Amino acid sequence: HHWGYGKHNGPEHWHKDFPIAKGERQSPVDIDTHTAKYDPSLKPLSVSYDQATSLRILNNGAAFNVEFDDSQDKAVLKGGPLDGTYRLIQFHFHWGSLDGQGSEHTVDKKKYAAELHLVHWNTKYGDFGKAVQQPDGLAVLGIFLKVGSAKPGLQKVVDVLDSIKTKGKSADFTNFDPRGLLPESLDYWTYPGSLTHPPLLECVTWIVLKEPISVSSEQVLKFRKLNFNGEGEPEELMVDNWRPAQPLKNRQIKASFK
Ligand SMILES: [Zn+2]
Repeated sequence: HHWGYGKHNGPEHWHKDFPIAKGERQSPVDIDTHTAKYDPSLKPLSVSYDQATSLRILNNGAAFNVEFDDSQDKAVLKGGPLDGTYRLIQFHFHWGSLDGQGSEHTVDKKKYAAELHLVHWNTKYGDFGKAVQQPDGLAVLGIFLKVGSAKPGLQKVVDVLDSIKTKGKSADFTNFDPRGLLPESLDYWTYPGSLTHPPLLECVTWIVLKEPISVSSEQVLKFRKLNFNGEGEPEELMVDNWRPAQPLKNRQIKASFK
């Protein structure tokens, strides 16, 4: 049937419906810290989220998305390896059934408990739909989550998950500040890649932060209570919604730090 993260419709099956799954710039990838090249020409990232306007949180059957108003340059990302302004449209997470797995990207083969993806689109293309059809259409900021101390700024998200337990459910989610999810340092790695879930388009400039944020065992546990299924259908817990690392092929990972 349609794609998912199960035994019969998982990542290993995606190529049948989406041939690009075996493409030349697929994500995620393993970041080998010793092979990454320090690039002195990489500018610091510029994250301007002070005017961000969150609108809703939704369970789309693959994860839960926090959507923002992207009709104006309210929350933008620029600098780094980017040319132009990229507007934040939504953020979501990828997590595992156990604390030892869950992230999509890995660092020297190390897996994290979860991975946060803040998705931005290049304003020169007018809208998200047009942007995904361009090689420099999207900029995704990836942040690793490790289990340890609780992250205060994440609790607002955790507490509303009960309201969107099943696929298709959404809830008003206003005044959420994404700055509360950022680590102290903005040092990063960057490489050209793709969406990590269908349609797997190769339109993403990945920016993966080196510093993970810590979340409590209790906070991640609540993520694991969500359902892939819709209301009224057999319960399938939403866990392990991550794609395994793909071949780097002819690509180089650059680092903003040495
Ligand atoms: Zn993602």
